[PDB]
Amino acid sequence: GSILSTIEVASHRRLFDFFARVRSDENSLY
Amino acid sequence: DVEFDALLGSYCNTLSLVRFLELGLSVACVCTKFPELAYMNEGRVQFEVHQPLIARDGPHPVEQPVHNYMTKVIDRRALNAAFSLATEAIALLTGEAL
Amino acid sequence: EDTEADVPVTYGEMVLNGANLVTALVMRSLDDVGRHLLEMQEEQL
Repeated sequence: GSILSTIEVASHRRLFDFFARVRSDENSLY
Repeated sequence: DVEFDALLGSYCNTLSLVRFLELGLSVACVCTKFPELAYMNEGRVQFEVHQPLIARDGPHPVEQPVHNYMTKVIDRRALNAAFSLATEAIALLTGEAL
Repeated sequence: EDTEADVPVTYGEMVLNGANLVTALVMRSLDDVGRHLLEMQEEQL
């Protein structure tokens, strides 16, 4: 009767920054 | 004595429904539908703007393409409309009594 | 230049892009946790 919950990995990446220079606002989440 | 009748020539129009779409202001605002809003604590609008570029000749001193991440904060507001009923009409709309 | 213009009617809508992945089960191999996710993803499409 055990309950299994999938682990959640939270991470954010900015792959395009490597392709090009960027100057994103600090508050906003890219 | 009194006798009533209704002319068919015209009709008085009690207050006329005005859609907001039909007006001029509708231009200035793209309006979408939150199925829910108030449940949100805070929210933002995220969008990108490149910076345009102009090619030049000569030994290239400087430039590189540029993005931007612009995010702006929603402002919650609300509209309130009062409405009232006495009990005189509630029975009618309700149904049978005990 | 003109009098009668055209105006859009239907409001714009929204779509859910991305969410926390949260599920459960009552113990059926151990991979069904995985398979049930794709299930619960296939819904939103």
